[PDB]
Amino acid sequence: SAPVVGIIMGSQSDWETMRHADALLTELEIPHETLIVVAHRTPDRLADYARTAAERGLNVIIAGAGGAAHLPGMCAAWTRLPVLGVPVESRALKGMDSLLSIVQMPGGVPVGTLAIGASGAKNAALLAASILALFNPALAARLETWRALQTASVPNSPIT
Amino acid sequence: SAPVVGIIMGSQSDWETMRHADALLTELEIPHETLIVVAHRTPDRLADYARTAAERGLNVIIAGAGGAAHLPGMCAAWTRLPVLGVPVESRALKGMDSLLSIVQMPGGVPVGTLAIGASGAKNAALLAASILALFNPALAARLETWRALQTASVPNSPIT
Amino acid sequence: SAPVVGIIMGSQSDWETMRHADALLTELEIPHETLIVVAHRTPDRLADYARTAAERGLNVIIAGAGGAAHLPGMCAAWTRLPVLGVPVESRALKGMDSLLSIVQMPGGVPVGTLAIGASGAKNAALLAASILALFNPALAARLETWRALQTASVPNSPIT
Amino acid sequence: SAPVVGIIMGSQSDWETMRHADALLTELEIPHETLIVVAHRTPDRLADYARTAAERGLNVIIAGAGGAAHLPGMCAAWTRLPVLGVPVESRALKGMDSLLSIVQMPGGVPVGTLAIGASGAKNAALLAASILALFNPALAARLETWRALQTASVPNSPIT
Amino acid sequence: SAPVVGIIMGSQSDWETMRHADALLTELEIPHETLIVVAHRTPDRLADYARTAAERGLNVIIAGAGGAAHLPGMCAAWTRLPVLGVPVESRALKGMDSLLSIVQMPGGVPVGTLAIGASGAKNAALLAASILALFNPALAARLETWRALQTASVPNSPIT
Amino acid sequence: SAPVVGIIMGSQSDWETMRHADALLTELEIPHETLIVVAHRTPDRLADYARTAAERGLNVIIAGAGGAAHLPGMCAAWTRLPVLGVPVESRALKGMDSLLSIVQMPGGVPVGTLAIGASGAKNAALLAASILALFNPALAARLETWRALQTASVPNSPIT
Amino acid sequence: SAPVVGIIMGSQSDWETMRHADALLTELEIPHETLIVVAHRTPDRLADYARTAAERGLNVIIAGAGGAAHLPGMCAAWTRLPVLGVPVESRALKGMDSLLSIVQMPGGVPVGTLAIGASGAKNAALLAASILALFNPALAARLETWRALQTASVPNSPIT
Amino acid sequence: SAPVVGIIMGSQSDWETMRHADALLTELEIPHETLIVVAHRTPDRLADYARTAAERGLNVIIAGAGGAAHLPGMCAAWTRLPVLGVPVESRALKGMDSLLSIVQMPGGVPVGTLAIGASGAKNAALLAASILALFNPALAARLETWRALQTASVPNSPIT
Repeated sequence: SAPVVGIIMGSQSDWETMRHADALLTELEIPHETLIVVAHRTPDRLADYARTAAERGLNVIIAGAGGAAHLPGMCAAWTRLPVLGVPVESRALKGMDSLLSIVQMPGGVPVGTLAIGASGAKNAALLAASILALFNPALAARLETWRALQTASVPNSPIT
Repeated sequence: SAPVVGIIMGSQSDWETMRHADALLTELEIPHETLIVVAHRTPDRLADYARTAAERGLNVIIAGAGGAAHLPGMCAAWTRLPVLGVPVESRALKGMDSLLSIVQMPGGVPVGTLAIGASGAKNAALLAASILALFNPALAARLETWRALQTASVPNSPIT
Repeated sequence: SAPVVGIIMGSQSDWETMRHADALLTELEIPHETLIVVAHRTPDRLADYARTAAERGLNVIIAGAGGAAHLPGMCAAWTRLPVLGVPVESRALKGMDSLLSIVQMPGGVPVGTLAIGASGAKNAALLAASILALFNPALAARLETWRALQTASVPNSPIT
Repeated sequence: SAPVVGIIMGSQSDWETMRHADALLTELEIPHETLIVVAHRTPDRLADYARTAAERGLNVIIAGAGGAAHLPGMCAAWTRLPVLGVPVESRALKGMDSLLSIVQMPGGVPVGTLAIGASGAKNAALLAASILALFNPALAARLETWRALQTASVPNSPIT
Repeated sequence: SAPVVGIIMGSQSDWETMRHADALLTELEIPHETLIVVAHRTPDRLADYARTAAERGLNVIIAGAGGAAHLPGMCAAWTRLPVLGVPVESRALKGMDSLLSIVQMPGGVPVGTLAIGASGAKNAALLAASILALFNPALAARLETWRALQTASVPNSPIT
Repeated sequence: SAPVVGIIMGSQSDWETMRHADALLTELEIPHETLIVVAHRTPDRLADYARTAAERGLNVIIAGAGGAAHLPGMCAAWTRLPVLGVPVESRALKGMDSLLSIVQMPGGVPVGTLAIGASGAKNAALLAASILALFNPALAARLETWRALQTASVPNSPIT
Repeated sequence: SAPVVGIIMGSQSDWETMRHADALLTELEIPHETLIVVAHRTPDRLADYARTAAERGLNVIIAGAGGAAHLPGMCAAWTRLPVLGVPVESRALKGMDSLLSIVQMPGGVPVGTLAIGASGAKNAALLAASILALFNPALAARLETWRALQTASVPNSPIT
Repeated sequence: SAPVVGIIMGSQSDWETMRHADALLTELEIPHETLIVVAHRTPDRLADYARTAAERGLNVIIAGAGGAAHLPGMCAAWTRLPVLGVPVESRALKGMDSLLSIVQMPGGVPVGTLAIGASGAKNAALLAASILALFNPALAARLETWRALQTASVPNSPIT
């Protein structure tokens, strides 16, 4: 089935983080595509990917990158689709450079930013699902079930 | 008509920031409500607001707060709707506390976070618009126009 | 004997830190309970725990969490008991996100915050003990003995 | 009547911040004393103040200081009473130095730390009140009223 | 004569900073152009500007932006010319976001980064001059004079 | 052949980082020299190296250091050549001290600064190459080929 | 009489800060000289100043600078005298750049660093006085008096 | 021979860092003592140590501690001797809490602060030596020899 979410990332090394977004979309049965798009090495590829995303049937883009992380913001510059950004943890600055380079978008072009690292990747997929659930009743029911199960599955006390 | 976005904020002082979200939704003719909901001072108000949001017809919640900013995250805890978080600039730490307390959500409950301050409030409204545009064609066209005008209106050189 | 301190934490992974609070309360013979309460996954459980704490006979709540650490602050929103917060060390940001999301409570709802990590957990228990000692003479004597022994046990010079 | 909370601060300049603690204790009719005690300039005054606090009838000490802020921690070193620390906003580093030098106490000697600035001073007083309320029923009722009024007085919408 | 340095910036507000680069190039009689090019609002303008810079006779590009500052890096992505980046001071984070989003470029696409603010803009122009001086002897002599005057003009004592 | 780029560093421990600059210059067939120059232990050596660099035929200096990293800035004080600075990652502060001590040059004496660590060293060499390419056609062709190959070599999707 | 402390600073703007060192030395009747010496603009002046300081009869150098602050460290590189460093508050980063670039000296060449700003300038002068007092009995007595007056003059309560 | 420098530290775990100060003093034949003094556990021991240091013949105190590092500052409060502070690296915050709690002394009571960790400990000993060398000619000659050897021992190029 045709992808409705695009997961894009700046490097193979980003996959260790972005795979959590991929896994969650699959769990919720959301058709998606997963690609490498390098903002600084393939900027024309980025422009083409972002500007054709809507006509290709994508509804949400999840973009992950680290360091001077320009991929999510430049994607949002070229699409009117919602773009969600995942700061990938960097070696020296522990993803603080990733976080600030993604979340601090000047007014006019948004990127909905999630936590540094694997939690952020999981949550980008969940946020994408909650967006799609607004106009996809079957997915909305699956998501409600997922959230309810998460709540019900919490233990009462730690293993001491 | 009935609101489809809720803008909520933790204090009157936050309005100086969140008014930019309100103005943008109004510009795009997106029906919305603008309220004060305080995580720490009105926690039952918050629970009720978030848990009933979907049944009231809300599709997106935009939540702004500063300092130890818990309003967006606790809102997300009680709703399946997408929650967008605006870190309000705090006096001492300039919204770095706001930013980290909003963006660093554990996996399982997302908050799509925007920039510290007025830019973030404006972008939360634009991100909400891009979400709604996925299933509202008239709005999608108005958002296209908005983004086109933003792009086209940029001068070629500074006034010196 | 009935608990007079509640130790609550956001995850099993928090136990590695919060166990130091548990150990210290036991050492000083302070009856307590130890539970997992997840702010974002079980927000109604949190509300019920906090709002019934006083009537259940609890006098102090020690709450530990990491990342976007909302558990201590939201607990304090629902109880008039003193709430002590322990920032649990996070992977990327080394507990700085934990610290700011706990200590920077806006005026009106306090959380008495301790150091990041195991030291903070130990000190939360000690601070709880010093609070209870104000109206429990036997505990006050045990605590005085404990502090005096700590002082007397310091070596004069390092092992060189 | 005899003071049961001591508010101490490192300079006249700190009074701009610590006056918020003083005002809150007065509002709740908690007898207190408000003094200047300087860790670095009057260290013997500090030692004497802290070591005699309990025998003078003090139950809680609230201590505020900025920069390399040692006043709360050294106070805690000489008393078994709970010590609450208020990081005062410093000129250059905006109280981040104040915050880390107060909150990061080694295990064995706690300081319950509140937010940087006026919010922290107000919350230190409220935290002191919640501690005293555990064994003072009339005060507990006044604190209940205070918190109820704070909750109830929050408007539903901002003034625009 | 035809410009050999391009000064580009993300907004009219950035001109307050980038005017210092413009003034320095003018002082050294280096032909240049001064333009607004916005990474997020005019991304096609940016691509065209950078990709044609060399064929238009530009030798160095100086790019200034604030916040999630992507302009220098994306410029460097589309040109083989040296790109110098000026972090503009942002309101909340004082250009720390600007700095990290510019300097932390992944290996393969450089941006030579200067200090936050006016100093960085002036130094980007001086660095551009030092680059051009390598193959322009008249300019090299004017730059020698400029640096000599800067050194010689320093007073021996402050005015008190 | 005579060196046209000087790579200098503050310690043998810096070589682990600076070797990436050396490797890249060699790959692009740029003659260079590689030396240790310690700002604080051999300050006269530094002065002599920098002030004679131009007459010795050097065109660019790449300087790497960590901690209180003064080598690049003091080199630039004594030469009119472009100086590029590489912040070497430090143990405690992860190169943040290195970065700020290099990039924050006051106006009047520039250092073109690259990313913390190995990426910065690689990019300093690439930036040096792009500078030399402005007046060396054979190198300009080699660099264009290098950048084109880098772009062409990017995979389309991650190894999943 | 002949100066025994040198106060040096990187600009006229630094005088707003370093005047506090000058005032303190004057108060204690310590002969001193107050000069502008710029690490980056007058590096030969710096070398000459530091290398001849001891033979000129100087015993301590107090050096203040902001930003990438290299003046104290390079001074220490050329003298065996104790060098005390004052981080001047910078516009964007509030002297955090100043602080790290001064305090993080590699082993082998020390700079005794004081607080950011006016407090640091005053304390550098006091630290210089405490050094000189070790072998100057009249000064030691005046310093005793100074510290005694500082301690004694602290009021017991704030003016409200 | 009677000690003229006191090395004090807050814990046995600090010895791993402070041993570098001890080693350097011994190398330069400076008689010294090495002790554990815990600011928060043995505050009276601290007061007695500091206030009797001068009469005991100490000339310089080197104090190391981590976290909320109050030992150097409280030592300086009780002595007129120069106090040098070594920030010991902490687990979570990498010695940034140590650094700020030591260097940011308010005006009136100085601590000459060295780098975080082993470099700072070595440099505290060297700074102490340079202070003592002002009135001890034999030590001054040993120190000059030491600095000259350090300069002469620097290699010309890295091992490649």
